[PDB]
Amino acid sequence: GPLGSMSQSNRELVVDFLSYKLSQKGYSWSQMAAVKQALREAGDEFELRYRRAFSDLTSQLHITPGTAYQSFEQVVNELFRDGVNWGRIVAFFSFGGALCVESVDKEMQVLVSRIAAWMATYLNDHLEPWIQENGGWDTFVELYGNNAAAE
Amino acid sequence: MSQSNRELVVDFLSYKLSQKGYSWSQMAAVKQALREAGDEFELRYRRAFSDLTSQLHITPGTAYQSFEQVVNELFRDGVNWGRIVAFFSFGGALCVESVDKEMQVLVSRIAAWMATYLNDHLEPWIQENGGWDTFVELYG
Amino acid sequence: WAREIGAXLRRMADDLNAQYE
Amino acid sequence: WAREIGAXLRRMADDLNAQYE
Repeated sequence: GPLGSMSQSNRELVVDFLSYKLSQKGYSWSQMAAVKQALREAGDEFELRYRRAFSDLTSQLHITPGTAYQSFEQVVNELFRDGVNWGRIVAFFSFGGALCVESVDKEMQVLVSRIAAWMATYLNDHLEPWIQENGGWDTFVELYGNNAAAE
Repeated sequence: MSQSNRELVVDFLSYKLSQKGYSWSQMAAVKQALREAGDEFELRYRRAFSDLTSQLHITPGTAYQSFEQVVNELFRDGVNWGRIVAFFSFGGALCVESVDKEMQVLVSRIAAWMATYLNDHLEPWIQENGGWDTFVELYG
Repeated sequence: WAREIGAXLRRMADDLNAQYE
Repeated sequence: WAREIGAXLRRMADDLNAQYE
């Protein structure tokens, strides 16, 4: 099953386009789609809230394939040092995203799937119990996806 | 779930990558290309498009008939990338209208009509013209 | 109606297809 | 270091979270 244009699910394409259009009007295709979209938005919001500072911070990390995991691990353990909230979770996502773009920028593309895998492991191992206890991703949707920032 | 979380991670990274002109995968590239082509079409034609979509009368019992009539006319003499984008944008406006009218039961249905139509009538032309890659390259 | 929407989408699409070509 | 960038993400995260929660 080599991936390509002819293995590409038409359903998946449609669902993804419709989720987008629905969300632009404050609607959603499904809870999964609403979680994804609220995450994208929260991410943008987080990155734009300290546009320069967030960028200047991530830029301070000088990633190479040989140092990437140890830097990832220190930042994330510290980020959740004294607990979890949805804000930190958004920051966790945005940080991983920044790391991926920088990896590609420096021709370190191999790091993209490793980062994604380190993120998934951290989520499923560390974060999932907290998320589940706190009423699931449905709580994030309600809090962030269905509310605007106080200001 | 745990595959839930992995899908969330992929979607988010796909999105950050695309914002910089990179792609997680061909599929991610196609999705993002489509979302932005849909935006450009809807903004480009905002008044005309919005006025067309107000010309339609939707009920749960007849929406499928209206969808077939719009779409078969859209593609009456064949297929091109422009028409494919109009097809998606139309589907998207039909879903939004449906929710505005408290007819959310239609949304999953509209998705199925579209996927089926893509499958049967559009995909052969797409693959004949180089595949979704051709679309990513011209529609950025 | 619906068919004469599809014809005035087909206006929009062919004249996008002639931007994107 | 990476811990004191981690602690000044956690600045940004809590002062986002204190917008929402």
